Parts: sequence; structure tokens; C-alpha cells
Amino acid sequence: GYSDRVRQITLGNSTITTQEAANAVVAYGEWPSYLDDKEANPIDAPTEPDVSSNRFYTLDSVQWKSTSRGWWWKLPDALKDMGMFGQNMYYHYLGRSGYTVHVQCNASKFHQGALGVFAIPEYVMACNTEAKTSYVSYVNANPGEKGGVFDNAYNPSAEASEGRKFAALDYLLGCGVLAGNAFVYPHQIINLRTNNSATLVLPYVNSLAIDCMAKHNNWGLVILPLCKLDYAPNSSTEIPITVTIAPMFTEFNGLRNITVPATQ
Amino acid sequence: GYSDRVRQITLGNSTITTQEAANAVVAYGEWPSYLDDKEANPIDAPTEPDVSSNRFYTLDSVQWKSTSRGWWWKLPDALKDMGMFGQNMYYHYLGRSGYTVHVQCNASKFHQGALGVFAIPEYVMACNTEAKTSYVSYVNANPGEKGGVFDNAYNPSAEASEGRKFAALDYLLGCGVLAGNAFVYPHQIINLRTNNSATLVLPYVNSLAIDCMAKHNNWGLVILPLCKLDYAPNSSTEIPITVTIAPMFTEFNGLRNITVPATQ
Amino acid sequence: GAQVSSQKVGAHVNYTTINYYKDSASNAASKLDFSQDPSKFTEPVKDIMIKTAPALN
Amino acid sequence: GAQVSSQKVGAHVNYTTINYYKDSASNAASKLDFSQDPSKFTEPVKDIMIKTAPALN
Amino acid sequence: GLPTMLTPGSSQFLTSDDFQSPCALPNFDVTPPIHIPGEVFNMMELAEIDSMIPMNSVTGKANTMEMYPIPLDDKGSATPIFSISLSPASDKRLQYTMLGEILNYYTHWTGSLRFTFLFCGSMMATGKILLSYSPPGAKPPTTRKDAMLGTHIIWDLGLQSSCTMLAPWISNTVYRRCIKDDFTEGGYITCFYQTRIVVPSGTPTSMFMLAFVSACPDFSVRLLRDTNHISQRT
Amino acid sequence: PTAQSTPLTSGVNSQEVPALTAVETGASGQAVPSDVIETRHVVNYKTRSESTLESFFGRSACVTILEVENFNATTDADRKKQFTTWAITYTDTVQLRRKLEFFTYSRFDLEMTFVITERYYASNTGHARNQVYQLMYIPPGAPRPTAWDDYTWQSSSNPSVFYTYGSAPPRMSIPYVGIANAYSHFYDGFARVPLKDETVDSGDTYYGLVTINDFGTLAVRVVNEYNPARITSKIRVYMKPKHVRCWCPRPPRAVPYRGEGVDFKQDSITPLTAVENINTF
Ligand SMILES: [Ca+2]
Ligand SMILES: [Ca+2]
Ligand SMILES: [Ca+2]
Ligand SMILES: [Ca+2]
Ligand SMILES: [Cl-]
Ligand SMILES: [Cl-]
Ligand SMILES: [Cl-]
Ligand SMILES: [Cl-]
Ligand SMILES: [Cl-]
Ligand SMILES: [Cl-]
Ligand SMILES: [Cl-]
Ligand SMILES: [Cl-]
Ligand SMILES: [Cl-]
Repeated sequence: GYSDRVRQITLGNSTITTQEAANAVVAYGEWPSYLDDKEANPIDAPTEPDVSSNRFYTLDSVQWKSTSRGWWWKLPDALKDMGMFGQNMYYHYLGRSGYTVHVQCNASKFHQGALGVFAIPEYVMACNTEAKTSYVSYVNANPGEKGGVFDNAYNPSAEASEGRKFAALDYLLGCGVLAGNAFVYPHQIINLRTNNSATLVLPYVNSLAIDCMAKHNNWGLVILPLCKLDYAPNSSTEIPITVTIAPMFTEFNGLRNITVPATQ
Repeated sequence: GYSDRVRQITLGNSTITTQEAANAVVAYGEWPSYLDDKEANPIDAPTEPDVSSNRFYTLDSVQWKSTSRGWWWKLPDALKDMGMFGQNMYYHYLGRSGYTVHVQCNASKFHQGALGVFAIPEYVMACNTEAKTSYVSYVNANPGEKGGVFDNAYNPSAEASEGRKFAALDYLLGCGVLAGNAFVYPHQIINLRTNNSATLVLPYVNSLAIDCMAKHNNWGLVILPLCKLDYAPNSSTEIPITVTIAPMFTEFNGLRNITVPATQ
Repeated sequence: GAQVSSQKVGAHVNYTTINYYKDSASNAASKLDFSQDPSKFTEPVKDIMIKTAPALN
Repeated sequence: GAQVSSQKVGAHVNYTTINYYKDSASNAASKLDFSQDPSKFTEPVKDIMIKTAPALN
Repeated sequence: GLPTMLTPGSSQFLTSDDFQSPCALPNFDVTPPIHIPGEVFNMMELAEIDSMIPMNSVTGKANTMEMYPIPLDDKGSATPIFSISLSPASDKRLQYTMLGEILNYYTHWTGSLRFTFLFCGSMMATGKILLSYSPPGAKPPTTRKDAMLGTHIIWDLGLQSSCTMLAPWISNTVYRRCIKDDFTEGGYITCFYQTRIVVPSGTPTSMFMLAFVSACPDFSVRLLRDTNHISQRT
Repeated sequence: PTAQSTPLTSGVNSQEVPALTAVETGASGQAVPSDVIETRHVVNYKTRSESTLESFFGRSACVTILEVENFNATTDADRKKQFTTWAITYTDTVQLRRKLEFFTYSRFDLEMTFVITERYYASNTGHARNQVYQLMYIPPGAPRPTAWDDYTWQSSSNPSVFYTYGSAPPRMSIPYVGIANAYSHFYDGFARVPLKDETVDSGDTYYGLVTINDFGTLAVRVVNEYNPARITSKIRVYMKPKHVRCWCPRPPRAVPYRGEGVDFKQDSITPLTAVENINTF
């Protein structure tokens, strides 16, 4: 009866079902957990918001077209405006979180295409000016739930001031490595003939027990079309990709007034 | 190996197979049985015809169209002309029976639609004149294997004599209750994407141990299109619905000359 | 032949019944019967369905 | 199921109660409850105050 | 006083009530009982006694002693000898039998009915007679070939004078109503020559039988009611 | 016995998927909150006491209003006002009927209660002495009165209640009197089989419970002879099912009744009020 294709995930007041899964990945074989006393750093009693924040948040959907080059998000950036998770994140200097990432993309038995879904620790990307190095604005690095897109062309700006964004070049994974090697990162593939969803469970990953969520993204989420969307009756068809992410084992330290980041 | 979708039913010399079932319903959780001595009423040794009568009888098929409003039968009326079951029914004053009801409707992975299949104890329906109440002819109440159809309009007759038939109004289940509540009755759904058959096993249901089958129908069988048949290449396509019913644990009392009901 | 039974609790407790009549039809209301089996209506299926398992395997 | 209890004394002494109804709401007045704890209103202080000691030391 | 509270029904006179009441003649010394023959305990004891059906209550015979004897002869007609519905309370011929009279004090009846026939021809008369009970819902039998498909007995006339045909309890409902009622109809009792009555010369060629009805030990009645068989002017 | 407590549960990441099912099976959804959210422990002390059948039906409901009068009657029409007969049923009113018709079959004893009220017809015809009422239950077959003072009211065998105006509402219990093993609220059939080529008329025959039901007749009179003052009376009849069992639940009546059957009325078959939009909170 039980199947690698059929899964239920419940966190807080939220449940996901899938009937065409392909198992689930636990990044580096490690389930998320709370911070042990023997690895702790800040000494204030932490906030552990539990079900208020540790629940599935669904981002705005994106459209997969035959011409799409791919999509990226950063975490916890993508969830910074999500209910009580966002409030706990911005009221505290420090936060840590694992995640359940659920990527959703259904089609038909007559569609074809394959998405690589990669969870990348410290997903540092190239800037878009050759007048400077490491020259990216906070606003362009932290787009929130809209994330960003890859391009198949690199056109760095004439003026340094116009190039303060990522050069998200697909085949170099936006960071000077070949995209074919992205499989060293925790991943699944959504191959439309096989599966309609990817599930990645991510532990907290950092060189520290806990860090400034508003300064630092622990994970990149990359969705690359490895094989282009094709549908014989309409080559210009679009199918949605929906990203749903639950924080897990969230813990916050250093309560004060709320952080309100710059928007320009 | 064994599956909720794959079933064989053998009664007497008759077998049904299905490879796209959805379990089977046993109405009110009770398998049919013979009448116990401690619940018996008529004292003559009963006839128990067993395999001669307790076997699958296939009715004339009906056509499901995008415009169909639904179908009804009564039991034992639908089987009154079926082989030795019909003969045993009409040679005796009294009879009782359970049933296996098997409703058959296959399509393709590209068709869509959903049939509600309901077994209704004492399925009393409205008459089609407002000059009288409870004004239905025996002939119109007892159509036999052809059954009847629902309508989405109520047009009661000018003259009482012209309205002696059921006002089988679909959304009021032909009896002044909302069709959405028909799920309180033993039921399955044939949802073309999921299943191609419904199986209901019905015990004898009555306020008596045994009754006059020629006077009284114990069960109604209702098939309602909950979601209309749709097929993109031809919206005017028709797919058959086939009803196959086996009497079970049949028992008859009060043998005499044969009952020949009025036909006009 | 007095029956002593628990009362239904109020804001904050036995009561006594004697039947005065030779016919049970004369008696007051039947005692609270908490019997129920919703599954005969909500799950009247031949083959057991385990909630955590697929409904259709 | 008769309850026998002390009466409230008069000028100069048990009484009998049988409950006739299946609902406690039907019952006569609750029995005298002499419970009291005035200190929850008259002395709701965190630290014990001994009458003979200074209130503020 | 003991606190009390009057309920609905207070002060009503229900004619089927069963209460105590003060005696108008206290300390009265009743006449001692003695044994009297023929004590009755139950009206169903009386229902089990055979009484004669006025089977031939036709014009000119109704309300005469000639309403009882059922005409027989040696002609061997295929026509039924008598035909009657199993409506023991309401039928024009069964309602005035002892069983019929008892049933008309009740609303509901159940059980088997016994029909006993006494042949009153000469000793020299022979014959075979078919007696049939057809449970309802089919064409009422008017020919022997339909009657013999039902519950029946072939009675050979001889030294044993009498034959019992049973209408066994065969009903949808657990009780039938003591009125004419389609829902609780009981079916059809008929009678045909199986052979014919044969007599030698110097013997009557026409004769009679008597039909009796009684309840079986499986028989009971309920729901006491007033009869429609007694009335008075006001 | 209480309604279900909620267990303490956290999240899952599992091949166990209680959120998905297939209602094609004829099974209702079964999942509970602990299957699809993180739950705290909540002890549930609450009971379903008031939704037992005995609790649901444990009320005296008005089932009819009868009329009787007491005056010097000189015409046939006025003589017929001195008593009334009523075929006993629950179908003259809608409220108890609709509750019973959640079920196909029932078995219960009956408490019957009566409320009797009077008024003076006129002011210029003097006064009236306190009236006694006779309510006589006439089982099927027992003779029905044709006058308020005929022989039938001697009631040797029929149960009668004599009620004195101003006294407590009269009341009696009736056993389960059905000739079947339960009462039928619905009967999909006829009282007789019409047969091939019979001369019996098939054009004016009825269908369903009305062809087979007969709970007898209630006959009511004022026992008193006439006063100069005409008195008009109403008798309200109340029924409470007690010691109740029911079988085979049904959707409840969604549209007005128009008689003793399941028939509906063309101007009254639109119970839903249309919403402005599928997205209306
Ligand atoms: Ca002090
Ligand atoms: Ca509980
Ligand atoms: Ca499931
Ligand atoms: Ca849970
Ligand atoms: Cl969206
Ligand atoms: Cl955002
Ligand atoms: Cl700003
Ligand atoms: Cl066909
Ligand atoms: Cl047919
Ligand atoms: Cl005909
Ligand atoms: Cl009198
Ligand atoms: Cl008087
Ligand atoms: Cl609205």
C-alpha cells in the first residue's frame, strides 16, 4: 500500500500531499534540530516560536516556459515577510532554522521536461560589473519571495552603479562553476514523466550555531530546467512552479525593536 | 499484489471482474443473510432458490451524455422479468432478497465526469400533478429494467390523469430533499479519472422480516452525474452505463398461482 | 423497587425513580444511551482503510 | 435514596430529602457552605505580614 | 404537607385506566366461591372452537337454517363448489362465525385458520373433493388447475366423515387488520370436485356438507375495540 | 462517555499521508486535526447527551388543532359542529414530521397531551356552565359517531378520556402499536397488486404510506347539553415519541410539504438564496 510516490507532510496548521513524489532528500543525511547547550553561544533564553512560524508558506508561483533559464531564492530571505516567521526573524538579532522545501510542478503524461532542484549552502553569486568585484546591493541580493531568474547571457554594466545585481548566468550557476556539477549539492529532479514534486529537508548549515538572518542567507534554492519544457500541441504553453517552504526548529536570540531593512 | 482496484465477484454461474474499482460498500456494514427462526413470520417452509436466482442479471445499458440528468431503478422491480428470480418472485406472495449492485462505466484517461451511485431504502418519489397528492400509477412506479430518468425541470400536469408519474427532479432527488445530502445513503462515486465501477452489497432492509415484492420496492438505485461528462474532441460523445445486479439470500413464502401485474 | 441513578451535572447528585404503572410505555424517558458507530455510515467499506495508507493501492 | 441532614436550629432536628428529577438543575438549594478565605481580598500580599511585626521593615 | 406537583393527566378519566379506588361497601363478606364447570380464562379458547360458516348465505337462504349447508351433487361440474376470501373479521359470511365475532372486538389478528368440512350425504355416496388456500397477489382461482397450485388437500369421502384444510399463517405483516384491507388481504379459499360424487340407484343425487372455522394454537389477537355488530337508537 | 480529546502532536515528514483519500470508495473523509496540524493536548469533558435520539425527540410537539362547539343545533351542519373526528397522524403539522423523517423506520412509545381552550361565540345569550370533554380513541373497525350523543360514546372497549375544563392538560401513554416490527416513515409501494385485465379502476389509486397507514380516529365532544351561550373550543393534540429507536437516516425535507406524501409545490422548490459570487465570505 505505502509508496515512495505518495507522501503527507504536516507542520503546524499546514499539510502538503503529493501522489507523484520521488522519495524525499534529507540534506547531508541530517534532520534539523534545536541548538544543544554544549554547542550554544548567545546566553539569553531563546524564543522557540514552534507552530506560529514552523509551518508551510507558499511563495508567488512562477511560469515555466520553453525559454525559461531558471529561478533562484535565498533562505531565510524568501520567508522574511511570511507571517510570524518574518516577525520573529526581524524582532531578533539572531536566528537559526531548518526547512522543508516542497517544489510543485504538475503537467500531463504528454508534457516533457526536467527541473533540477538544488539546496546550496552559502550560495554566493557573481556581480554584474567588471569595474568592481563583490559589488551587489543589499536590495538586489535580498529580493524576498519573488526571488530572481537566471539568464543564458552575461552583459556586465558600463557603469559600476548599474551592475550592483547578480550575473545569474545559468551554465556557471551564477558563480563561476559548471551547472552540471550542482548535483554535489542536496537535490531532487522533477522529471515530468516521473514526478510532480521535490521535497528537501534542510538542517541549519553555517560555521556558527546561530547568525544574523537579516545579514546572511544560509541556503540558496536553485531551480534549473535541465531539459526544456516541451508540449507538441502548443510549444508556447506555460506550467506553474510553486515553492512552499516550512521553517523547522526555529530559535531566536537578542530581542529588541524590529529590524526594518532598506528598500532602495 | 492484491489491490483495492482489482476485484472478482462470483454468484451462481456468473462472475464479474473489475481492474479499476474503489473498494466495495456493504450498506450499513451488514452482509445479507437468511431469515433466522427467532425473527421469522410466515410459517410455511420457504423456497430458497439459491444459484437459480442468486446470480448477476445485466439490465439494458443507458447512455451517459453531457446533457444526462441521471437514472433511477427500484428493487426488486428492476429484476421482476429476470430468469428464475422473476419466476420465484411472482409465484410467491412474499419474498426477501439482498443484492450485489455492480455499476459499470469505463471511458479513457482523457474523459472526465463523476456519477454518484446511491442505494436508497424506501425511495418514495413525488407525483407530477398538483391536483392530487401521492398520485402515481403502479405501471409508472414499476418500469422494470428500463428504470427512469431525472429531469432538471418540474412541469406538473394540467389534468390529474396526465400526472400519475414521478416528478424525478434531480436536485431534489425526486422527493423534496437536496441531492447534495444523498451521501447519507450507502453510495460510491464513479469518477472517470479514478474508477470504472461501483460495487454495493445490500442487506434486506424493511420494517418487516419479509414482504410482498410485487407491491413494495425495498431499495431505489440512483445514478446522478455530479460532474457532467466532458471529452474535448467531441462534447456530444456518449459512454454506456451498465447495471448488473445479483439477488442474494433470496427466500420466498406463500406459494400459489403466478402474479401477472397490470401493464396499462 | 426504587432505582437510584446519576443526575446530569449542572452549574456546580443522584435521583430516585419508582415506576407507578404496569406498562413500560407509561415510563419516563429512556436513560442516556451514548452508543454510536458512525463507521456504518461514514466508512461502510468491505476492505479496511487505514488512514495513513493510500485509499487506493 | 433518601438524604438525612441536620436542620438549621429554631427557637428550641433532622430532615429528609429525595431528589425526584433526573437533572441536578431541578434540585433545591445547595447545602450551607461555610467556606471562606477573606485573605484573598483583605491581605493578597506576596510576603507574609505578621500582625505583631512592623508592616514595613 | 409533602411538597408535590401535579403532572399532565391530573383529574382525567381514561376508560382504560387501572387505578385503586375506595370500596363503597367496606368489610363486605363475599359469597364463598364453589367450583362451576366450564370456566373460561381467554377469549382465544373460544376462538379455537369450530363454528359453522353460513357459506350458502345467498338470496332466499341468508338468515335461514339453509344458509349453512353447502350444496353438493353427483354431476361433477368443473365450477367451484364455494369460494370465500380469507377475511375472517370482515367477510359477509365469516364475520358472524364465533371466530368472526371475537375478531370484531380486536383490531389485529395473526395465526393459522382451520377449516373442517363434514360430508352429510348417504353412506353409499363416494367422492374426492379438492380444498385450496391460495395466498394473495395473483388471479383469484376459478378453476381446479389454478386452485391446485396453492396450499390444498384432496379429501376422500369415507368412514372418517370430516376433513381439515389449513390456511397456514402466510402474511407479509406480523398481524392482519380485522377490517377489509388490501394491504392485509389473506387470499382465497376454493373447493372443486377432484373426481365427482358417485351414488348408486335409490340414493339422493344431491346432498350437503357443513364448513366449520376455528383458530389454531398459533393464533392471537390484539388492540381491543368496539364491534360494529351491536348498536342502539338514542 | 465524552466527545474526542485532542492528543499532543508535532509535525511529520513521512510516507504516511492521512490528508489524502478517495471518497469514490463511499467512505467519508476520516482525517482529524492531529493528522494535518501540530496540536496541543486538550482534554474534552463535553458529551453528545443532547443529540441522542431520546434527547432529539424528547419534546411534546403540537400535531393538530381540532374544533368542537356546544350550542342548540337545528341544522345537519350545526349538529356536525357538536363533535369532531380526526384520522390520527403527524402530517397535519411540519415540525415533528420533519424530525421523524430524518429516519426511514422508527419504534417508540407515544406520550399524548391535550390543551383545550374555549371562547364565548357572543355576549347577548347569557352564560355556560363548566364543560366536560370526551376524547375517544376509535381503533380501525370500531363504529364512528354520527351525532355527539349517539351510542358510540358509551365507549365500553375504546379508551376515552373525560377532561374537565380548567383542569391540568390531560395525558396518556400509547405503546408501540405498529403491525410491523417498526413504523415506516416512507413506503415505496402500494396496498395491492393490480392484475392483468382486471375490471378494478387504476386511474384514481394512490401510492405510498397513505395507502397502508391507519392509526384509527380521535373523536371529541362536549359531554354537556347546550347552554343559551354558544361555546366554541379548540383541542390541540401533542405527541412526544419516547423509548425511541430509529433506522436508515435520510436527507431532511428541504422544501415545503404540500400533503401527506413527499410531493413538492412548483412555486416552492428554490430553497437556496443565490450568493453574489463563489468568493463571498
Ligand atoms: Ca503591625
Ligand atoms: Ca474525551
Ligand atoms: Ca490515506
Ligand atoms: Ca500532527
Ligand atoms: Cl501566485
Ligand atoms: Cl518577500
Ligand atoms: Cl530605504
Ligand atoms: Cl443494452
Ligand atoms: Cl423488466
Ligand atoms: Cl393490464
Ligand atoms: Cl354517553
Ligand atoms: Cl348536561
Ligand atoms: Cl451573498
